[PDB]
Amino acid sequence: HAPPTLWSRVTKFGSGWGFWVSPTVFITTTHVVPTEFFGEPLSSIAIHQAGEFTQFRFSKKMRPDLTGMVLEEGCPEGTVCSVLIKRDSGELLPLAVRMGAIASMRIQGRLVHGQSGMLLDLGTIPGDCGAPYVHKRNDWVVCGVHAAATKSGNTVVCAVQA
Ligand SMILES: *[C@@H](O)[C@@H]1CCC(=O)NCCCn2cc(nn2)C[C@H](NC(=O)OCc2ccccc2)C(=O)N[C@@H](CC(C)C)C(=O)N1
Repeated sequence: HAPPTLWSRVTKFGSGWGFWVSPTVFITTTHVVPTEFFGEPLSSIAIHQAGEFTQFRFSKKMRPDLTGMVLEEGCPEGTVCSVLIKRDSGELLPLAVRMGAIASMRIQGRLVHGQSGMLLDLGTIPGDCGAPYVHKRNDWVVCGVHAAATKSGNTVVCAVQA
């Protein structure tokens, strides 16, 4: 069960969402970033982007209220994560996912350093991109941000860091 403080890391961002990993670190899917971030000129931030995974490091502490959590490069295969989806209506929609393997993918012409998974009635929509994939290890670990799903809904992909 994900607690409110965890949910509160999920933040409306561009055409999708992002996740406050720590008071200074925000992660999201590259193709939702618009073309200032939370009232910071672009020169303020350490932006690292690769494979549809964007990470922002801010200068000032943007979410002092959070404890920093562990950002892993994906998760061990087979693992079950929760996808912490917020809808524009405010509904919280935690989706459980059995994580397949990490792999380079080409999805609608973009290179995704991603990890696939199977759902476990509900599925992802456009607008859900950037929502975090998480599991608890006395910790909560974030291993990905939502990037794609198949025309169906069975399989979803999250972009992972390198
Ligand atoms: C967030 O910006 C979206 C997430 C949309 C989602 O999760 N479900 C929407 C269901 C409708 N739908 C759109 C597509 N598929 N279904 C387009 C595309 N999917 C696809 O090409 O097949 C999946 C796949 C997986 C592995 C290998 C080949 C193909 C898709 O999801 N595109 C992304 C954007 C890309 C990554 C630039 C997308 O729409 N994300």
